[PDB]
Amino acid sequence: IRSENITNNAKNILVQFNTPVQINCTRPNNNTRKSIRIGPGQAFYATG
Amino acid sequence: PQLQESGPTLVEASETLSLTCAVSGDSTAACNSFWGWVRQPPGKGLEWVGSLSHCASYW
Amino acid sequence: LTQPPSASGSPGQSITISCTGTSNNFVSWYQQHAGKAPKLVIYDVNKRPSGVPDRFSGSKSGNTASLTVSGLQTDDEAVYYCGSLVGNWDVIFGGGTKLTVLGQPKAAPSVTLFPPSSEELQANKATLVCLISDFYPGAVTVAWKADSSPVKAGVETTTPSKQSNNKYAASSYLSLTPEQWKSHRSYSCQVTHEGSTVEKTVAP
Ligand SMILES: *[C@@H]1O[C@H](CO)[C@@H](O[C@@H]2O[C@H](CO)[C@@H](O[C@@H]3O[C@H](CO[C@H]4O[C@H](CO[C@H]5O[C@H](CO)[C@@H](O)[C@H](O)[C@@H]5O)[C@@H](O)[C@H](O[C@H]5O[C@H](CO)[C@@H](O)[C@H](O)[C@@H]5O)[C@@H]4O)[C@@H](O)[C@H](O[C@H]4O[C@H](CO)[C@@H](O)[C@H](O)[C@@H]4O[C@H]4O[C@H](CO)[C@@H](O)[C@H](O)[C@@H]4O[C@H]4O[C@H](CO)[C@@H](O)[C@H](O)[C@@H]4O)[C@@H]3O)[C@H](O)[C@H]2NC(C)=O)[C@H](O)[C@H]1NC(C)=O
Ligand SMILES: *[C@@H]1O[C@H](CO)[C@@H](O[C@@H]2O[C@H](CO)[C@@H](O[C@@H]3O[C@H](CO[C@H]4O[C@H](CO[C@H]5O[C@H](CO)[C@@H](O)[C@H](O)[C@@H]5O)[C@@H](O)[C@H](O[C@H]5O[C@H](CO)[C@@H](O)[C@H](O)[C@@H]5O)[C@@H]4O)[C@@H](O)[C@H](O[C@H]4O[C@H](CO)[C@@H](O)[C@H](O)[C@@H]4O[C@H]4O[C@H](CO)[C@@H](O)[C@H](O)[C@@H]4O)[C@@H]3O)[C@H](O)[C@H]2NC(C)=O)[C@H](O)[C@H]1NC(C)=O
Repeated sequence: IRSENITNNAKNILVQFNTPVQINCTRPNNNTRKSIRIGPGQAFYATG
Repeated sequence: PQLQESGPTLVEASETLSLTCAVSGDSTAACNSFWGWVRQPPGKGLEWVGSLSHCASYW
Repeated sequence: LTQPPSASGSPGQSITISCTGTSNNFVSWYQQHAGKAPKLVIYDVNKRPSGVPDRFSGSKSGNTASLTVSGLQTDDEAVYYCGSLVGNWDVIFGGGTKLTVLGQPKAAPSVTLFPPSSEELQANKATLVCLISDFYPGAVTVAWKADSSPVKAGVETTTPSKQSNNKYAASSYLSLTPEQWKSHRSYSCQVTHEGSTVEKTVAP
């Protein structure tokens, strides 16, 4: 348990874990890239 | 869009029946529809066989 | 899914065929002409596909799904199957409803029953054939009986076919052993046409 000033509630409290916690973050949307052409030479990737 | 069936019209019992469909005018890669078979016994009702698709998910 | 066996109507009239066992809205109906491939006439209940007349309309009330064809015509004569998604991804089909828009006039069937021959019994085989013809509509169910109790075994019935006189005809084949043929005196063949039945009997 780590904090700059503990009794002070204005200071954040940094915590360091012993065992790692498994976390899953996914994007349950299967997408496609438009890759529209806004030239000359430049190409923007739109969300299809 | 046209579907053309091809294969042996006469097969012996206990053997392996193989049939192949040739699609025309559309891609099997398309995620809009599934592809499979439906068999209709002579003078009988329609029976569903099965279908699949490569368009998958994360698991 | 339970689909009514038959359905009839005159040109211009409206026919409504039902289907049950559908708890979901995935219900769909198909039209299959004899000697041809099935074609989807409706999907997602009421919704119509491309090149399909407005007179075809799907409907579902409670557990019952219904198709309605108004303004009947010659090309509407075919077998109509219904189907729907169930549970997770499986799909099933009904027995189908045969709708006929054939021309007049209606007529009682005609049954001719032939007992096995003398040469056939010598081959240790016994087969009785019911010949049904000259009936309207073209859908008929056939039943067999040995003495009084019915016969559930050896029954082969095929879909009727139109004749040169435009009257439908069908034949049911009963194949059994010569032992049960000689034991039971009379064999009855029941032919049910539009409620009314026509019966024939043969004994050696
Ligand atoms: C999310 O959605 C997307 C769609 O938006 C889904 O993406 C689809 O995923 C499926 C499944 O993987 C892909 O099918 C694979 O196809 C490849 C070939 O892909 C190339 O060709 C495709 C067809 O191009 C043709 O048609 C188009 C359209 O008409 C036309 O324009 C073109 O000119 C051409 O005529 C292209 O579509 C495809 O483009 C894709 O990729 C591009 C980048 O490459 C990208 O820019 C595009 O935008 C597009 O996304 C590409 O050019 C097949 O090779 C592959 O088959 C292998 O893989 C599958 C699993 O993926 C496996 O089941 C198969 O069995 C097979 O695996 C065997 O073969 C491999 C070699 O071929 C080998 O390496 C394997 O080890 C394995 O071999 C072993 O097993 C076999 C038996 O299985 C055995 O015989 C061997 O000896 C050995 O033991 C796939 O079928 C789609 O292409 C893809 N895209 C689309 C648009 O559908 C995605 O799935 C969804 N889900 C997720 C989670 O993302
Ligand atoms: C990290 O965080 C921590 C906390 O998270 C921070 O700690 C905080 O530190 C500050 C210091 O800057 C503290 O404030 C200071 O508190 C002291 C002590 O006050 C207490 O005790 C007093 C006396 O107690 C004894 O006496 C009684 C009576 O007999 C007994 O019953 C007791 O048991 C004791 O024996 C008492 O008077 C105090 O009460 C008063 O104050 C509180 C707090 O405000 C009120 O609630 C009360 O109602 C009451 O009013 C208290 O209980 C004080 O002495 C300090 O005052 C100096 O500073 C003032 C400015 O803030 C200034 O105005 C005053 O005049 C006074 O200055 C005097 O003293 C200087 C030094 O000698 C002289 O130079 C000067 O000239 C003048 O003479 C001050 O208020 C916080 O309390 C403390 N936080 C907590 C929660 O306690 C820390 O700062 C952080 N650090 C870092 C680096 O981040």
